[PDB]
Amino acid sequence: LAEALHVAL
Ligand SMILES: [Co+2]
Repeated sequence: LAEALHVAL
């Protein structure tokens, strides 16, 4: 979750 959102952003 954390990576997914950090890379989306
Ligand atoms: Co974080």
